[PDB]
Order: sequence, then structure tokens, then C-alpha cells
Amino acid sequence: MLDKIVIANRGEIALRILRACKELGIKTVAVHSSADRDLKHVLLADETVCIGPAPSVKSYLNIPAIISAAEITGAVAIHPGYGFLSENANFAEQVERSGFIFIGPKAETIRLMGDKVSAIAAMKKAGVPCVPGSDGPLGDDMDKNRAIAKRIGYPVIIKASGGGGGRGMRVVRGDAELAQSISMTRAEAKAAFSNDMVYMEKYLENPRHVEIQVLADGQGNAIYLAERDCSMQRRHQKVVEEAPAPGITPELRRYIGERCAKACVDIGYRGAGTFEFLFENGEFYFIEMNTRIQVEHPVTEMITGVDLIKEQLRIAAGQPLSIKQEEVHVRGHAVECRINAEDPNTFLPSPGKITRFHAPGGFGVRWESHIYAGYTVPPYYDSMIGKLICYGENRDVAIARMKNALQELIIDGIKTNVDLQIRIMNDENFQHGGTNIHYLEKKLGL
Ligand SMILES: Nc1nc(N)nc(OCCOc2ccccc2)n1
Ligand SMILES: [Cl-]
Repeated sequence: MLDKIVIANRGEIALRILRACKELGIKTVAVHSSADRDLKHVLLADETVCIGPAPSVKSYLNIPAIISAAEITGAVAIHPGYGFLSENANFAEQVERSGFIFIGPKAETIRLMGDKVSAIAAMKKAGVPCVPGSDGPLGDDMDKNRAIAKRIGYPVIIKASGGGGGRGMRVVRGDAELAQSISMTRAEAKAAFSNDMVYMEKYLENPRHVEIQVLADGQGNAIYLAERDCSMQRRHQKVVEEAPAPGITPELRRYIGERCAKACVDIGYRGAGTFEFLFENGEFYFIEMNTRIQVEHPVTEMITGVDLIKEQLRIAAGQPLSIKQEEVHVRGHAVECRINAEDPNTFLPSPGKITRFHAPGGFGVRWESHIYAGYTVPPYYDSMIGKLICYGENRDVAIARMKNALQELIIDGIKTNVDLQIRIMNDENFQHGGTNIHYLEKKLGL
């Protein structure tokens, strides 16, 4: 087991990781910005290092300062969490070059999955079903580009290869808009990613977001831990996630899951990972892979009993997966509501001092948050301040428990989305299940 690790993150995920470390006897180093001295996990850590001022560029994205902190403390590994540097291949490369363990895949694998064109080619080769598309980058030849779009069939979507998660894309519904659409996506991708490579896919009209959780160790074991539905979104940002995905049969789960595990083996994947699919008319289509642990990992933990952060740590230390595929069983149902410090009308971040705080409790209730009474939410970081996860023997119980837990949650002094979450839980279509990726924005517009 790893003696000591730097937690290269903040907020709820840093606390999530700290608890896993404590359970395993692993010493913790909390690197933090000067605005995050009073973070819960910082106050609980074995050692703390202030790595820079509030702005992320000089703290949580500051590669030299993070690696220096690992060096000075005698840490052996760095857990990147999600966001920040977690999908940064050069960071992972530098960490390993510096002689520390990066809690994640090899830098090569991060790089492969961050290049959406090469990722898709690897998945298609591995037997993972993908979206009909260009199978390659689009060039400047607009006659060729029109031919590709005709072959695929309109509507199509142009996507940046260095992009992802709704960033760097636009829908094309006919020839007339194709040239300008490619040109604009390209320009935006050059500006944002210093990588102007774009590709084409069939635009799916009403899909669900269904993603598969995997774990792969360094002993060659790779398993899938069912799926999550993350269709409830606003501006491509997940709002609600659940596990398992409604309407997914054990046969479908097994079908897609086995293909994801096989793909892990083929590419030499290591650690936690997530295969993102669009699901429509009973079919999966791979869009992208995330190499990090994700925000919504707790719903998977609730229905499988597998602690995914502890698995990440075990994997990094050279231990094999603690469970076999035949030992992984979907039991019950879990829903996660993200709690955001945001204005209800503008949807803009609403930072400030929490004056009164109360967490919900009870059977099946899991509150993932660093917030406490008197804690100030800084303006410099993401608006997500907590995660409410509720588990039940079935979906109706999980949702019932979520409604009750949301009503117990008190966060005064700042504006939050608790009222919105309650509205979603009470939404008749959500209660039926299987709403698509456009539902929430449609509901909010009505
Ligand atoms: N609908 C859809 N089709 C394809 N081929 N790819 C993706 O990627 C996810 C990007 O998300 C959206 C969501 C709504 C509108 C446009 C893109 N979506
Ligand atoms: Cl994430």
C-alpha cells in the first residue's frame, strides 16, 4: 500500500479521496490554494501545503508547485481527482518522470482517449459500437466533406477531436450550412485546444446518456460495474445521475459491459475509467472515454458495493482488483443530485458564506460534501458544493428517499439548486424514467 499521497484537488472530491486514504492507512497531503485553507479535507489532512494563490492557474493547475509539494513531503503518489489536471497527459507524464505514481492510466492512454478521433478508432477496432461517422479527421476538401455527410445521412454533427463533453461542436442539417459549420468548429477548436482537428458523426436526435464504469488492474484484470444514466443535463452539464439505467436489461448490460472490458484489455487500460455512450432505439454508440474517476461515481458504488476510490489506490499500489466479474452484482437503485451554489434565475455561480447548514441522514442516504456552517464558498472554482446520493431497493424508493433528504438539507446564506432538484424528483417524466438528454432544458423552457 502507498505510504503517502498528494490529493491534487479540492472540495467534495478531495474529501472523498481523503476518507479512502484514511481507511487504507495512507498518509495524506492536502495541497491547497490560499483561498482553500479552511476546506474540510485540508483541516483533516495529515499534512498541508499551500501551493499558490486563489486562481486555479497558480494553484490546482500549477504543475511545478504540485510536484514540488509531493517532493517536499515525501509523498509517493498523486491523486488528480476529476477536473483540473486529471485528464492532462503531460501532467501524468511529468508526474511519472519525476518518479511519483499517478493515480490513473498511463499518460499514453490518457493521450489516446483525449484525442477523440484516435479514441474512436481504437474502440471500433476493439469491437465497441460507435456512432456512424467520418472515421478520421475532415480535411479542407468540401466536395469530400459533402460526400461524407451524404454517406452518413443528415443531420450530422461536426466535433473537435481535442474537444468533448459538449464542447467544440455544432449540428448540421443540410449541405448549405456544412462548409461554414466545419470552418467555425475548426476555428473554435484551434482557439480552445490549439488543435484544429475535427470529425463528423451522425447526429442522434433523441438519445439518452448511458455510461459504463470500468476498473482495470496491472495484473490484466478488467471488469465493468454496470452503467449510469446521466441524461438530465443543462448546457451539457449533468444535474442528476442514476444507476442502473432504467430499461437496460441484464442482457444489454452484459452485452455492452463485456465489450468495454475487452476494449480495456486491448488498449492496456489501468485504473477507473468511464465509457460514454449515446443510447437510442435500444442501441449503444460510443462517443468518448473519461480516464478519471467522475463526479457521479457514488451511484455505482451504492448498487455494487465497490469502493471505486479505494480500488484506484489498490490498483496504483500494484494490488489486483478486489472483485471478479462474477462477483459484481447490480442490487437496488441509486440517484444522485448535484448541489450547486447558483442563482435560480441566472444559473450563474452564487458564492458566499454559508450561515446555517444541515445534512440529511437516514437509511440509504449519502451526503458527499466539504461544506459546513460558517464555510465560505469562494468565487474562483466550480459551483458544485455537494452531492446528495440516495439508495433504495428499487428506483421508486431511491427517488422517495431523495425527496425526503432534499427537504432535510439546509444551506442558508447562499443560493442553491435544492428547489430545482426537488422539482426534478417530482417531475412525472423523470418518475416514469428514461428521459432523453434534451428533457431538462425543454422542461425549464416550458
Ligand atoms: N446527439 C448527439 N449525437 C452525436 N453523434 N453526438 C453527440 O455528442 C454529445 C454532444 O451533446 C449534444 C447534445 C445536444 C445537442 C448537441 C450536442 N450528441
Ligand atoms: Cl467528472
